[PDB]
Amino acid sequence: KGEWLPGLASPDYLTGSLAGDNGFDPLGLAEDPENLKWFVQAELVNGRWAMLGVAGMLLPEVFTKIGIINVPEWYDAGKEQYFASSSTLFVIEFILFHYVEIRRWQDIKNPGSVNQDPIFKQYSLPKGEVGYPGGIFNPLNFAPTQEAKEKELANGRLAMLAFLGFVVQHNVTGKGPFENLLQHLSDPWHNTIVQTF
Amino acid sequence: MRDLKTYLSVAPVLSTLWFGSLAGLLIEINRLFPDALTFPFF
Amino acid sequence: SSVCEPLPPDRPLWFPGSSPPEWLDGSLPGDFGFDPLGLGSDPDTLKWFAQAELIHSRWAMLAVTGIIIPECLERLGFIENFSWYDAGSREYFADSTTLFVAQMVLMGWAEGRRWADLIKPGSVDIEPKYPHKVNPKPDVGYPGGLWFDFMMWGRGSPEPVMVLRTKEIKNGRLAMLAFLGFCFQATYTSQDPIENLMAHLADPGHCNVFSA
Amino acid sequence: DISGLTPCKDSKQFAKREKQQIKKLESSLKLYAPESAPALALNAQIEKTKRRFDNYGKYGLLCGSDGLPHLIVNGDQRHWGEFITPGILFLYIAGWIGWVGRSYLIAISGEKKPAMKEIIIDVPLASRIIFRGFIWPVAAYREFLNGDLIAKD
Ligand code: CLA
Ligand code: CLA
Ligand SMILES: CC(/C=C/C=C(C)/C=C/[C@@]12O[C@]1(C)C[C@@H](O)CC2(C)C)=C\C=C\C=C(C)\C=C\C=C(C)\C=C\[C@@]12O[C@]1(C)C[C@@H](O)CC2(C)C
Repeated sequence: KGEWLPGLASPDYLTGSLAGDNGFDPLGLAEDPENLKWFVQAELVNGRWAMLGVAGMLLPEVFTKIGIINVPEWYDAGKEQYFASSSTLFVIEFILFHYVEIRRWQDIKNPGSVNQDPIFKQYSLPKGEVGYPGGIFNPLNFAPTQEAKEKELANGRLAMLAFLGFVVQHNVTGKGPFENLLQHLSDPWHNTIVQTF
Repeated sequence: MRDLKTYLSVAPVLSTLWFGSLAGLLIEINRLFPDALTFPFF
Repeated sequence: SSVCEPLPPDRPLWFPGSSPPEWLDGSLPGDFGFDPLGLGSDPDTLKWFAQAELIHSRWAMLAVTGIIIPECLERLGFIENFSWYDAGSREYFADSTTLFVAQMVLMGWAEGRRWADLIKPGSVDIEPKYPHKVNPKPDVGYPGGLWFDFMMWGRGSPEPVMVLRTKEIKNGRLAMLAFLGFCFQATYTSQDPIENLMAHLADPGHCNVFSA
Repeated sequence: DISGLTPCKDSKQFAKREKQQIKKLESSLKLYAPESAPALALNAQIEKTKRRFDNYGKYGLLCGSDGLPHLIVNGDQRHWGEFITPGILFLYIAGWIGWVGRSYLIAISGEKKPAMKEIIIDVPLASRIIFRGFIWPVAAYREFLNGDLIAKD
């Protein structure tokens, strides 16, 4: 499905069946098919978590600057005092993430294994493809068409690099992302990476 | 040039080219960042 | 009409009376058998070296133009303080390092498309298709195209294609040497090329390289 | 202050070592004219020495009674930059090399006479294989899980 470098050919292991299959495997990582179907899931989950992360560390900032709601800037957001401790959050984020991630693990190991509740055994999940559970993960029931999966993976690949840009625009700049965007739009030819270094 | 690229592909010529490039890299790094004993960049 | 016919074996050589090498039959433009060392033995690499010569010559031609024409305008009184070998040190916006990375991005796109042409000819095709019309398959380095052959001079309209490509290559080899002269005699004289020309034309005998 | 070592920005013996080396360089600097080239090289070495000692001060190095930067390689986060952050940076690069030279050896393993590619390295094949080892850790991980890392004899 398309090609990322027209001078290069899509490898034989990327047949275009998968969503987002522009043939980008220059370093031959998904050459074994097991690695391919594992890295599909790793891409989907890193991209979905990156979308949530970017949306949770940028949208706070574009609302802080305009003054709609004041909220911290994602790096001074840890040191704030919350209704629990700094580690209690880690305890909960371990207890009820181990359960959901090991069930996703059992799904990406064998697909039809884990779809019904432990407690309410009637409320099963439909037999969707791996990495796309559906059911209560689809309450509005927007269809998982291949174009939608491609849109998912594209926004996710974009949000991953956006998070990387955030980490490196706080590691060697010191300021937030949206402040860096306003600094770029102030004078684009004088507020870039090749002025900081 | 045919059969010169095969000679330059040979293990000693290729090793001296690789290690000359690598040694120049290390040498210029030590010029840029001399006297290093820690990695403080994190 | 458009075949890229080569030069004959009894063509003019760089060194008359000498034997041209067997890997310079004449398929390339500007083939005069220049190979004292024989760097174009492997034809799969001689193709890359022909593309290298072509692009090198085109850049050298645009460069010698951008050196001598603007110096003529400076002598005419259009541009101030012009000196090509100090025109990178002088002031612009964007610090000359933001300019460099923007240049590398844009020229990376352009030269990457050209690279994809070189590795596999039909990958990056341009001159968009039209119904019931066939755009001719071009050669590497001479894409033709609506963007690079808008006057349709490449398929052999005013002159044949071989003599026009030979014109490109010979004019451009001359420009490559002109730019080498620029890069050498602007540092061993620390002066202007056109100034050096008028200085040698003043007294050709004693105003040569041996004075300095 | 681990292992009974004062930090190097606070150690008097470290500053004494700095001053001793600086005086040793200045005593060699007097013999040359202040504008001459040996003198300028000695002065550049003097600033190099001064900023070297300042950088060993600021990077948390610990100095002993002898007054020399000791490396705490145990695992304390304050000194990861002494051993572990370089060490990973070694195991990456080293594991690049071995993952490249191994992969190359697997790519020229299926030739007729595969020994004439050991001594005459296929630069195109080697250049294709070299950057495969950029993200080598995931390839080695998966090949360990897929069993392709260990030959089955
Ligand atoms: C095995 C024992 C050993 C060890 C551990 C060291 C360790 C060290 N020596 Mg000693 N040395 C040794 C043996 C050893 N040496 C021997 C045998 C000799 C005699 C030949 C010397 C002679 C010697 C001298 C004369 C000097 C050192 C110096 C150094 C320091 C190196 C600083 C440097 O340039 O690296 C900097 C780092 C590099 C060069 C690695 C760069 C690698 C490249 C750029 C790739 C990395 C990026 C990569 C892409 C990954 C990025 C991640 C991601 C984005 C992809 C370091 C403390 C120097 C020093 O500072 O003194 C303390 C110095 O002046 N050593
Ligand atoms: C970018 C430079 C460049 C390149 C790659 C080529 C490539 C080619 N030329 Mg062209 N040529 C050039 C510049 C170049 N030429 C210039 C400047 C002149 C005029 C002086 C000519 C005049 C010329 C003639 C008359 C003919 C060719 C021919 C050829 C082909 C065979 C030779 C070969 O493979 O050499 C490969 C060359 C290189 C890889 C470049 C050499 C690089 C090394 C390191 C030496 C550089 C140092 C140099 C000697 C410094 C000059 C010193 C100064 C005092 C003069 C090949 C397509 C023959 C042909 O068939 O035409 C198509 C032919 O008959 N060339
Ligand atoms: C999951 C993710 C980010 C998740 C972020 C989250 C939850 C953020 C949460 C927070 O911010 C909030 C909301 C609020 C703050 O108060 C708290 C924190 C906690 C800070 C990023 C993944 C980020 C992942 C990244 C950047 C991955 C990049 C990978 C690339 C470029 C891969 C390239 C290649 O692998 C291919 C594709 C194919 C190979 O063949 C070739 C090569 C070239 C090797």
